[PDB]
Amino acid sequence: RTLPDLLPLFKTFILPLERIVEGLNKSSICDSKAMDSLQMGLNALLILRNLAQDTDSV
Amino acid sequence: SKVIVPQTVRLAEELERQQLLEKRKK
Repeated sequence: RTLPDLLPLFKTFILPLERIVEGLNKSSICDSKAMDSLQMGLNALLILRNLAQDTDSV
Repeated sequence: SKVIVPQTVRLAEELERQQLLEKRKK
């Protein structure tokens, strides 16, 4: 709340995670850029959850 | 660490229980 336009960045890091997870039923993390995008998505998701533990953020 | 009992959840629980108790009083 105090910092608006913070959630859009996390969404930009989180939606490619949706695409990856859809593509996760086979070996598809061959490259290091794929691994980096996946890890960035996981970190943004954990940040979102930790913030959602509060009333204004949720 | 997870917050087991949020404020809004507790408030809504109390409100609903009081509403149903008042309905039973009728």
